[PDB]
Amino acid sequence: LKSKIESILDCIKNSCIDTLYIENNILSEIDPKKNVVYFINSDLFEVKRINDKEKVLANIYKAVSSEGCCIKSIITDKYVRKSFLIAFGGYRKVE
RNA sequence: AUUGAAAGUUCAAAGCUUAGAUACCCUGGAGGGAAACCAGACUUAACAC
Repeated sequence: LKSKIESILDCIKNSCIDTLYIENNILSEIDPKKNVVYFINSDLFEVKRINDKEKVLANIYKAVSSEGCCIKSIITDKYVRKSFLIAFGGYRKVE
């Protein structure tokens, strides 16, 4: 599956269509400090077999919660932890 | 120094009378209130350890 996903991802990246319509001068490069856009990174595509969907969904909280006992066991110092989630877990209410 | 001299074409007189800018005549024909748009984003805090 990871191979199939990298296949489709690469296909559109270089092999497929081309820069044909990106050469049109209607696009507009983003301002770096006033804009935020997202894009796919081919490297970050972990795949694991499930065997149980409900428990997986319930463990996502262990993954993404600052006090979840999976990121606690993968990251310490807690600060980067907050940082990590704040940079990768959407908005959070820090004050 | 004459086929001359003298002699007001003058007077009275309403461009008036009758007479409908009227008759017939569709603001109508054609024309998409549409086009675009995620009911979504995210967990945090406390103390115990």
